[PDB]
Amino acid sequence: MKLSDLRPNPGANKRRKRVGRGPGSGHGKTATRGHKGQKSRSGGLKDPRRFEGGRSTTLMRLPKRGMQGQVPGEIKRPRYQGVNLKDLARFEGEVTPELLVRAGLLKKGYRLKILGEGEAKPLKVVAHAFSKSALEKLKAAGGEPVLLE
Amino acid sequence: VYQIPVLSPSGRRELAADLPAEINPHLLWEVVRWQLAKRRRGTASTKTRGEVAYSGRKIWPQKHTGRARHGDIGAPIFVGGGVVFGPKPRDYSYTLPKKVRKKGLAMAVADRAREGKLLLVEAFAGVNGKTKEFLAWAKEAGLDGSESVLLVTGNELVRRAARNLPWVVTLAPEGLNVYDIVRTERLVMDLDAWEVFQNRIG
Amino acid sequence: PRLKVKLVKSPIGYPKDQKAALKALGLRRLQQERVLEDTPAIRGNVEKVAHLVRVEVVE
Amino acid sequence: PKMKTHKGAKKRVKITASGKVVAMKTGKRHLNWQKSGKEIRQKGRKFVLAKPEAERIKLLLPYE
RNA sequence: GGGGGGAACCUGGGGAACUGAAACAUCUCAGUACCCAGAGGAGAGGAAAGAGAAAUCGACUCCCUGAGUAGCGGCGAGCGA
RNA sequence: CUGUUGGGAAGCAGCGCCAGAGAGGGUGAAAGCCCCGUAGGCGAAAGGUGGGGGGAUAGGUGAGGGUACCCGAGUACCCCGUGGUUCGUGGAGCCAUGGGGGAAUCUGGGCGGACCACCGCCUAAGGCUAAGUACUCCGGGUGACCGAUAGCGCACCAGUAC
RNA sequence: GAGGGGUUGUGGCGUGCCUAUUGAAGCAUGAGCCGGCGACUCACGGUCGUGGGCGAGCUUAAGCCGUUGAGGCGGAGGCGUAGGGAAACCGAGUCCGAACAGGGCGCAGCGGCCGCAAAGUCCGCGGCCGUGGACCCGAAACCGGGC
RNA sequence: GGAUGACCCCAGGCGGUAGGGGAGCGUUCCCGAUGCCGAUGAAGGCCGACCCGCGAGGGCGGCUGGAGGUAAGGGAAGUGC
RNA sequence: GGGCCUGACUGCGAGGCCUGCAAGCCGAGCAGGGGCGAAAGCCGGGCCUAGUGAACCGGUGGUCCCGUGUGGAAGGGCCAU
Ligand SMILES: [Mg+2]
Ligand SMILES: [Mg+2]
Ligand SMILES: [Mg+2]
Ligand SMILES: [Mg+2]
Ligand SMILES: [Mg+2]
Ligand SMILES: [Mg+2]
Ligand SMILES: [Mg+2]
Ligand SMILES: [Mg+2]
Ligand SMILES: [Mg+2]
Ligand SMILES: [Mg+2]
Ligand SMILES: [Mg+2]
Ligand SMILES: [Mg+2]
Ligand SMILES: [Mg+2]
Ligand SMILES: [Mg+2]
Ligand SMILES: [Mg+2]
Ligand SMILES: [Mg+2]
Ligand SMILES: [Mg+2]
Ligand SMILES: [Mg+2]
Ligand SMILES: [Mg+2]
Ligand SMILES: [Mg+2]
Ligand SMILES: [Mg+2]
Ligand SMILES: [Mg+2]
Ligand SMILES: [Mg+2]
Ligand SMILES: [Mg+2]
Ligand SMILES: [Mg+2]
Ligand SMILES: [Mg+2]
Ligand SMILES: [Mg+2]
Ligand SMILES: [Mg+2]
Ligand SMILES: [Mg+2]
Ligand SMILES: [Mg+2]
Ligand SMILES: [Mg+2]
Ligand SMILES: [Mg+2]
Ligand SMILES: [Mg+2]
Ligand SMILES: [Mg+2]
Ligand SMILES: [Mg+2]
Ligand SMILES: [Mg+2]
Ligand SMILES: [Mg+2]
Ligand SMILES: [Mg+2]
Ligand SMILES: [Mg+2]
Ligand SMILES: [Mg+2]
Ligand SMILES: [Mg+2]
Ligand SMILES: [Mg+2]
Ligand SMILES: [Mg+2]
Ligand SMILES: [Mg+2]
Ligand SMILES: [Mg+2]
Ligand SMILES: [Mg+2]
Ligand SMILES: [Mg+2]
Ligand SMILES: [Mg+2]
Ligand SMILES: [Mg+2]
Ligand SMILES: [Mg+2]
Ligand SMILES: [Mg+2]
Ligand SMILES: [Mg+2]
Ligand SMILES: [Mg+2]
Ligand SMILES: [Mg+2]
Ligand SMILES: [Mg+2]
Ligand SMILES: [Mg+2]
Ligand SMILES: [Mg+2]
Ligand SMILES: [Mg+2]
Ligand SMILES: [Mg+2]
Ligand SMILES: [Mg+2]
Ligand SMILES: [Mg+2]
Ligand SMILES: [Mg+2]
Ligand SMILES: [Mg+2]
Ligand SMILES: [Mg+2]
Ligand SMILES: [Mg+2]
Ligand SMILES: [Mg+2]
Ligand SMILES: [Mg+2]
Ligand SMILES: [Mg+2]
Ligand SMILES: [Mg+2]
Ligand SMILES: [Mg+2]
Ligand SMILES: [Mg+2]
Ligand SMILES: [Mg+2]
Ligand SMILES: [Mg+2]
Ligand SMILES: [Mg+2]
Ligand SMILES: [Mg+2]
Ligand SMILES: [Mg+2]
Ligand SMILES: [Mg+2]
Ligand SMILES: [Mg+2]
Ligand SMILES: [Mg+2]
Ligand SMILES: [Mg+2]
Ligand SMILES: [Mg+2]
Ligand SMILES: [Mg+2]
Ligand SMILES: [Mg+2]
Ligand SMILES: [Mg+2]
Ligand SMILES: [Mg+2]
Ligand SMILES: [Mg+2]
Ligand SMILES: [Mg+2]
Ligand SMILES: [Mg+2]
Ligand SMILES: [Mg+2]
Ligand SMILES: [Mg+2]
Ligand SMILES: [Mg+2]
Ligand SMILES: [Mg+2]
Ligand SMILES: [Mg+2]
Ligand SMILES: [Mg+2]
Ligand SMILES: [Mg+2]
Ligand SMILES: [Mg+2]
Ligand SMILES: [Mg+2]
Ligand SMILES: [Mg+2]
Ligand SMILES: [Mg+2]
Ligand SMILES: [Mg+2]
Ligand SMILES: [Mg+2]
Ligand SMILES: [Mg+2]
Ligand SMILES: [Mg+2]
Ligand SMILES: [Mg+2]
Ligand SMILES: [Mg+2]
Ligand SMILES: [Mg+2]
Ligand SMILES: [Mg+2]
Ligand SMILES: [Mg+2]
Ligand SMILES: [Mg+2]
Ligand SMILES: [Mg+2]
Ligand SMILES: [Mg+2]
Ligand SMILES: [Mg+2]
Ligand SMILES: [Mg+2]
Ligand SMILES: [Mg+2]
Ligand SMILES: [Mg+2]
Ligand SMILES: [Mg+2]
Ligand SMILES: [Mg+2]
Ligand SMILES: [Mg+2]
Ligand SMILES: [Mg+2]
Ligand SMILES: [Mg+2]
Ligand SMILES: [Mg+2]
Ligand SMILES: [Mg+2]
Ligand SMILES: [Mg+2]
Ligand SMILES: [Mg+2]
Ligand SMILES: [Mg+2]
Ligand SMILES: [Mg+2]
Ligand SMILES: [Mg+2]
Ligand SMILES: [Mg+2]
Ligand SMILES: [Mg+2]
Ligand SMILES: [Mg+2]
Ligand SMILES: [Mg+2]
Ligand SMILES: [Mg+2]
Ligand SMILES: [Mg+2]
Ligand SMILES: [Mg+2]
Ligand SMILES: [Mg+2]
Ligand SMILES: [Mg+2]
Ligand SMILES: [Mg+2]
Ligand SMILES: [Mg+2]
Ligand SMILES: [Mg+2]
Ligand SMILES: [Mg+2]
Ligand SMILES: [Mg+2]
Ligand SMILES: [Mg+2]
Ligand SMILES: [Mg+2]
Ligand SMILES: [Mg+2]
Ligand SMILES: [Mg+2]
Ligand SMILES: [Mg+2]
Ligand SMILES: [Mg+2]
Ligand SMILES: [Mg+2]
Ligand SMILES: [Mg+2]
Ligand SMILES: [Mg+2]
Ligand SMILES: [Mg+2]
Ligand SMILES: [Mg+2]
Ligand SMILES: [Mg+2]
Ligand SMILES: [Mg+2]
Ligand SMILES: [Mg+2]
Ligand SMILES: [Mg+2]
Ligand SMILES: [Mg+2]
Ligand SMILES: [Mg+2]
Ligand SMILES: [Mg+2]
Ligand SMILES: [Mg+2]
Ligand SMILES: [Mg+2]
Ligand SMILES: [Mg+2]
Ligand SMILES: [Mg+2]
Ligand SMILES: [Mg+2]
Ligand SMILES: [Mg+2]
Ligand SMILES: [Mg+2]
Ligand SMILES: [Mg+2]
Ligand SMILES: [Mg+2]
Ligand SMILES: [Mg+2]
Ligand SMILES: [Mg+2]
Ligand SMILES: [Mg+2]
Ligand SMILES: [Mg+2]
Ligand SMILES: [Mg+2]
Ligand SMILES: [Mg+2]
Ligand SMILES: [Mg+2]
Ligand SMILES: [Mg+2]
Ligand SMILES: [Mg+2]
Ligand SMILES: [Mg+2]
Ligand SMILES: [Mg+2]
Ligand SMILES: [Mg+2]
Ligand SMILES: [Mg+2]
Ligand SMILES: [Mg+2]
Ligand SMILES: [Mg+2]
Ligand SMILES: [Mg+2]
Ligand SMILES: [Mg+2]
Ligand SMILES: [Mg+2]
Ligand SMILES: [Mg+2]
Ligand SMILES: [Mg+2]
Ligand SMILES: [Mg+2]
Ligand SMILES: [Mg+2]
Ligand SMILES: [Mg+2]
Ligand SMILES: [Mg+2]
Ligand SMILES: [Mg+2]
Ligand SMILES: [Mg+2]
Ligand SMILES: [Mg+2]
Ligand SMILES: [Mg+2]
Ligand SMILES: [Mg+2]
Ligand SMILES: [Mg+2]
Ligand SMILES: [Mg+2]
Ligand SMILES: [Mg+2]
Ligand SMILES: [Mg+2]
Ligand SMILES: [Mg+2]
Ligand SMILES: [Mg+2]
Ligand SMILES: [Mg+2]
Ligand SMILES: [Mg+2]
Ligand SMILES: [Mg+2]
Ligand SMILES: [Mg+2]
Ligand SMILES: [Mg+2]
Ligand SMILES: [Mg+2]
Ligand SMILES: [Mg+2]
Ligand SMILES: [Mg+2]
Ligand SMILES: [Mg+2]
Ligand SMILES: [Mg+2]
Ligand SMILES: [Mg+2]
Ligand SMILES: [Mg+2]
Ligand SMILES: [Mg+2]
Ligand SMILES: [Mg+2]
Ligand SMILES: [Mg+2]
Ligand SMILES: [Mg+2]
Ligand SMILES: [Mg+2]
Ligand SMILES: [Mg+2]
Ligand SMILES: [Mg+2]
Ligand SMILES: [Mg+2]
Ligand SMILES: [Mg+2]
Ligand SMILES: [Mg+2]
Ligand SMILES: [Mg+2]
Ligand SMILES: [Mg+2]
Ligand SMILES: [Mg+2]
Ligand SMILES: [Mg+2]
Ligand SMILES: [Mg+2]
Ligand SMILES: [Mg+2]
Ligand SMILES: [Mg+2]
Ligand SMILES: [Mg+2]
Ligand SMILES: [Mg+2]
Ligand SMILES: [Mg+2]
Ligand SMILES: [Mg+2]
Ligand SMILES: [Mg+2]
Ligand SMILES: [Mg+2]
Ligand SMILES: [Mg+2]
Ligand SMILES: [Mg+2]
Repeated sequence: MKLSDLRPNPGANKRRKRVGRGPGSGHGKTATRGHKGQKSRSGGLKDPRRFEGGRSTTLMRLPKRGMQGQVPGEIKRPRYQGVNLKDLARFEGEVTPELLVRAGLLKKGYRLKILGEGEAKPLKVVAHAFSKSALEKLKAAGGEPVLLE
Repeated sequence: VYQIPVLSPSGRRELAADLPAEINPHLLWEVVRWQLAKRRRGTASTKTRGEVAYSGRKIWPQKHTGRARHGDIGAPIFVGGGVVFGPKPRDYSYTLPKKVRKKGLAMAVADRAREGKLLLVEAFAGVNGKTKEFLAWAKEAGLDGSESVLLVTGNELVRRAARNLPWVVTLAPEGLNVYDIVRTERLVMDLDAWEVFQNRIG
Repeated sequence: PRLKVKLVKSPIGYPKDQKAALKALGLRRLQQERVLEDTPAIRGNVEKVAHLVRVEVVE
Repeated sequence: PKMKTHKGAKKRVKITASGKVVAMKTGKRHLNWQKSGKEIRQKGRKFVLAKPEAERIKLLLPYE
């Protein structure tokens, strides 16, 4: 294969929409902008995700709800990410949050919890918490749950 | 498994080698684009109406002269003024996915294998750092000079020798890249280089 | 995985202890099927009464 | 520069698991004495915003 | 010994407004522009009366990240560790 | 090197040669071998540098026992007015300080987001400190940078003429 | 040099261009003519679509090494793998509730273990959005330091 | 139809501002290129009633010009008045 | 007109009307504890259609959800107003 034989697939490198370059293109003169008003101006138009012409916006008329927090900010408390019995069949022997972190199943600095969606394997499973369902399937499929602190 | 021909001091033997079965011509294009793009210097530049050396005086009053309205002479509508969307210094590099380029490196070598253009050598005889010395070896090796060759070897003497012939690109194996594999018609390597090559594509 | 156990051969004439193993698994009738765990205990009773039993592995 | 999360939205709204936008009902912040308990009760619930408005508030939340 | 100069860069002392908030005053622009004083080849900072929950860490500077997070906000526009 | 065409060979043809040098620019048109270069090497009496190698100096150095002598003052601390911090008076601490009041020397004091207790962290009110960081007047290297209305305002006697 | 080029007497037909407008040949705007300059871009973030890699995983940033137009390493971190709830919390559920009530918001590939496909994620490309002066030209003005 | 644009037949659609999509031409640059065109004449200019293309355009030939130009296929934009 | 009463309920709500949004409207039936009725049943104010005001900021009564090292508290959240 030569260098000149290197090309992309069709559609891999579409050309761009050049506006303002004349009549026969389709985007001459007003460059698809229409006639006058805002929007047609350079820089024009307030953020249309938010702005509604001056009336109170659909967003701002909805009420606030919940704890927002206050200075000095959020409170540091233990946090848990759960992992299911299905997300364990890939292993053998023992399971610990350290090995679950390498796998791409648990996120670092999060305590481990086992949840019950899926088949239970006879595994020795160290974790920080178990759901009732995850305990029953586990302590009744041959495996050893290790609750820890 | 392709059958790569090995040149030897003790006989033309062969050696089974596991290279990708089918080549993805779009992938080799994606690797070469990125190689040739991250090397771009990105030093085109122009000046904006604010970066241009004239002062901001209003040249004449807004109304009543009978001429057009203008501001300062730095506006791009003036000759000698700024340029509107001229190039600025750019970084064209981007992180092509590792697994992609690792694949392209195997697929590029595979194509030359699937062509009888890949040739592995154990050593280079009377060649110790002289271009004549390599020239002789290339004659005994079939490599007359009628075809471009990628010379991949961690022997600097061998590299020094050939690197000046117009039909030879020389490379340390750590430099093996698909662009140079495509650039060239043939491809010659050390078993020291083949050994490394196998390391990288895993 | 689990264990899908089919009882295809009658215990009649086999030792009393092989007959109770059937009863441990909860298998009381020919052509009856119970899906169980794979506990070494549960498995051993399935392995004891292996010759009267056909076993599929699920999960 | 990267986009900034609109903190007015994030304090009024939650993106659901499929991507509906859900808020609280308006109408019970005050003036509730002469309101039937069925009004007080139905307004203490969450609802799904209409799709056009739902997809503007969602653009204001690019990091959820 | 000082004095005065130096393209940008640095620190300190003072310090706007247009503009944005589709009006505007708190807010924003922004401690930005600019003025002044000083420093150099760099300047600042720097060896815990620190962090902040780790029963932990160990000067300071700078980069990546943490993160548009925590929060701040006519809880508006926005601001932002 | 020679022959050929031509004003001119570096083109074309013939027979060679170098290459750790076949980057690039010249030469009468298109030159690896004509020139300047390139690859690879060499070079400082004098001045500047020297963060690296070496040396010199300054400097640095225990253990229990008792004593309670010392441990940075208009300071800490508190109240008032403000600034800094993500913090716009907020539950508003922390850091700094213009005004008032005003300590103690480890059994002292400050902090851990009002406050209190408990548990901890740290030793304020003296100073210095490379390096990693910023910048480009200056020099060099390189451009999918400009090519005389472009590129710096200036390729030229331009901050000039006017 | 059985055709074509120049020219135009007569006949037939015929209201410049651009712009703005319900509507212009318009007695509405612009343009003496010619040549050259002159306006939808870039960064980062987003959101779709699309071309490829990998796929319950995908991927590195700064850097370090290497090259001297050679690539590599680096897993910190980011997105995804679970949701519901103001939260404590629980979890294939969860929240309201006295409830095993009702409801809101959630929860499950294709052919013979091989082969293809796919959540997702990464990079390229394109449309559009946010932040920037953001398609280009234009004020009257406000402020600062000087003259 | 033949077999996935392999080309042929048959049938029907094809006014158009704002605007949406599609397919192309051309400009400068990069890879292709230590190549290839080039003083037996490059680019640019002046003609053309000739050829190809719906068109934007591309050829070809004569004169001028006197040293450059650059393919198939891709890549990037200070890209068309 | 009378007698007894407080459904001028609490926790929900199939399904619709109306509708750019956000609103506005009608609603069977289920559960808790009730009123009236011998009972069938009816009752989540008023013959119907006007008598009204999003969010932000705060007040008050509950709840006992958060409580910046820990226990408390300050301050929030949630429910009602
Ligand atoms: Mg493109
Ligand atoms: Mg474009
Ligand atoms: Mg197009
Ligand atoms: Mg035209
Ligand atoms: Mg056009
Ligand atoms: Mg179009
Ligand atoms: Mg159109
Ligand atoms: Mg247009
Ligand atoms: Mg026009
Ligand atoms: Mg316009
Ligand atoms: Mg448009
Ligand atoms: Mg468009
Ligand atoms: Mg428009
Ligand atoms: Mg548009
Ligand atoms: Mg317009
Ligand atoms: Mg119009
Ligand atoms: Mg219009
Ligand atoms: Mg217009
Ligand atoms: Mg209009
Ligand atoms: Mg308009
Ligand atoms: Mg208008
Ligand atoms: Mg418009
Ligand atoms: Mg637009
Ligand atoms: Mg619009
Ligand atoms: Mg704007
Ligand atoms: Mg505007
Ligand atoms: Mg109004
Ligand atoms: Mg929060
Ligand atoms: Mg420039
Ligand atoms: Mg310029
Ligand atoms: Mg200007
Ligand atoms: Mg500027
Ligand atoms: Mg200027
Ligand atoms: Mg200027
Ligand atoms: Mg000037
Ligand atoms: Mg100016
Ligand atoms: Mg001015
Ligand atoms: Mg001026
Ligand atoms: Mg006028
Ligand atoms: Mg005039
Ligand atoms: Mg004029
Ligand atoms: Mg003029
Ligand atoms: Mg004017
Ligand atoms: Mg102007
Ligand atoms: Mg002038
Ligand atoms: Mg200029
Ligand atoms: Mg401009
Ligand atoms: Mg511009
Ligand atoms: Mg890009
Ligand atoms: Mg070479
Ligand atoms: Mg070479
Ligand atoms: Mg080559
Ligand atoms: Mg080479
Ligand atoms: Mg080289
Ligand atoms: Mg080499
Ligand atoms: Mg090399
Ligand atoms: Mg080849
Ligand atoms: Mg039997
Ligand atoms: Mg018997
Ligand atoms: Mg028998
Ligand atoms: Mg026995
Ligand atoms: Mg910003
Ligand atoms: Mg919420
Ligand atoms: Mg209200
Ligand atoms: Mg309320
Ligand atoms: Mg009221
Ligand atoms: Mg009422
Ligand atoms: Mg009521
Ligand atoms: Mg009520
Ligand atoms: Mg109601
Ligand atoms: Mg309620
Ligand atoms: Mg969004
Ligand atoms: Mg978004
Ligand atoms: Mg995030
Ligand atoms: Mg002075
Ligand atoms: Mg000075
Ligand atoms: Mg300063
Ligand atoms: Mg200052
Ligand atoms: Mg002033
Ligand atoms: Mg202002
Ligand atoms: Mg103002
Ligand atoms: Mg404004
Ligand atoms: Mg405005
Ligand atoms: Mg005004
Ligand atoms: Mg203002
Ligand atoms: Mg202000
Ligand atoms: Mg500004
Ligand atoms: Mg400020
Ligand atoms: Mg300052
Ligand atoms: Mg330095
Ligand atoms: Mg320093
Ligand atoms: Mg000290
Ligand atoms: Mg100290
Ligand atoms: Mg600290
Ligand atoms: Mg410690
Ligand atoms: Mg210490
Ligand atoms: Mg940072
Ligand atoms: Mg994160
Ligand atoms: Mg703020
Ligand atoms: Mg708010
Ligand atoms: Mg702000
Ligand atoms: Mg600020
Ligand atoms: Mg002659
Ligand atoms: Mg000669
Ligand atoms: Mg020759
Ligand atoms: Mg070279
Ligand atoms: Mg060079
Ligand atoms: Mg050369
Ligand atoms: Mg040359
Ligand atoms: Mg030359
Ligand atoms: Mg000549
Ligand atoms: Mg040549
Ligand atoms: Mg050439
Ligand atoms: Mg030469
Ligand atoms: Mg050298
Ligand atoms: Mg040299
Ligand atoms: Mg030297
Ligand atoms: Mg030394
Ligand atoms: Mg000592
Ligand atoms: Mg003192
Ligand atoms: Mg005081
Ligand atoms: Mg204090
Ligand atoms: Mg006072
Ligand atoms: Mg104070
Ligand atoms: Mg601040
Ligand atoms: Mg700070
Ligand atoms: Mg303040
Ligand atoms: Mg502030
Ligand atoms: Mg504070
Ligand atoms: Mg304050
Ligand atoms: Mg203090
Ligand atoms: Mg004492
Ligand atoms: Mg003490
Ligand atoms: Mg004390
Ligand atoms: Mg203190
Ligand atoms: Mg304190
Ligand atoms: Mg502390
Ligand atoms: Mg505390
Ligand atoms: Mg203490
Ligand atoms: Mg501390
Ligand atoms: Mg002390
Ligand atoms: Mg101190
Ligand atoms: Mg210093
Ligand atoms: Mg330093
Ligand atoms: Mg320079
Ligand atoms: Mg230079
Ligand atoms: Mg050029
Ligand atoms: Mg000129
Ligand atoms: Mg010029
Ligand atoms: Mg010229
Ligand atoms: Mg030019
Ligand atoms: Mg100059
Ligand atoms: Mg200059
Ligand atoms: Mg000029
Ligand atoms: Mg002059
Ligand atoms: Mg005729
Ligand atoms: Mg005629
Ligand atoms: Mg006549
Ligand atoms: Mg006529
Ligand atoms: Mg007429
Ligand atoms: Mg007529
Ligand atoms: Mg026209
Ligand atoms: Mg006009
Ligand atoms: Mg008009
Ligand atoms: Mg008009
Ligand atoms: Mg007229
Ligand atoms: Mg007229
Ligand atoms: Mg007029
Ligand atoms: Mg007219
Ligand atoms: Mg007009
Ligand atoms: Mg006129
Ligand atoms: Mg005129
Ligand atoms: Mg004129
Ligand atoms: Mg004319
Ligand atoms: Mg013109
Ligand atoms: Mg665009
Ligand atoms: Mg640009
Ligand atoms: Mg983008
Ligand atoms: Mg993006
Ligand atoms: Mg995009
Ligand atoms: Mg991949
Ligand atoms: Mg990887
Ligand atoms: Mg949640
Ligand atoms: Mg409850
Ligand atoms: Mg339920
Ligand atoms: Mg449910
Ligand atoms: Mg796949
Ligand atoms: Mg994908
Ligand atoms: Mg969009
Ligand atoms: Mg601007
Ligand atoms: Mg800007
Ligand atoms: Mg503008
Ligand atoms: Mg834009
Ligand atoms: Mg003003
Ligand atoms: Mg004024
Ligand atoms: Mg004024
Ligand atoms: Mg003044
Ligand atoms: Mg049809
Ligand atoms: Mg037809
Ligand atoms: Mg028709
Ligand atoms: Mg049409
Ligand atoms: Mg048409
Ligand atoms: Mg270039
Ligand atoms: Mg080239
Ligand atoms: Mg030739
Ligand atoms: Mg010739
Ligand atoms: Mg050219
Ligand atoms: Mg020509
Ligand atoms: Mg056509
Ligand atoms: Mg032509
Ligand atoms: Mg000719
Ligand atoms: Mg010509
Ligand atoms: Mg030349
Ligand atoms: Mg050309
Ligand atoms: Mg080219
Ligand atoms: Mg091409
Ligand atoms: Mg681009
Ligand atoms: Mg342009
Ligand atoms: Mg184009
Ligand atoms: Mg054009
Ligand atoms: Mg009565
Ligand atoms: Mg009673
Ligand atoms: Mg409904
Ligand atoms: Mg509706
Ligand atoms: Mg109503
Ligand atoms: Mg009942
Ligand atoms: Mg009843
Ligand atoms: Mg009764
Ligand atoms: Mg009843
Ligand atoms: Mg009812
Ligand atoms: Mg407000
Ligand atoms: Mg409130
Ligand atoms: Mg409140
Ligand atoms: Mg209360
Ligand atoms: Mg609590
Ligand atoms: Mg508590
Ligand atoms: Mg606490
Ligand atoms: Mg206590
Ligand atoms: Mg409360
Ligand atoms: Mg409160």
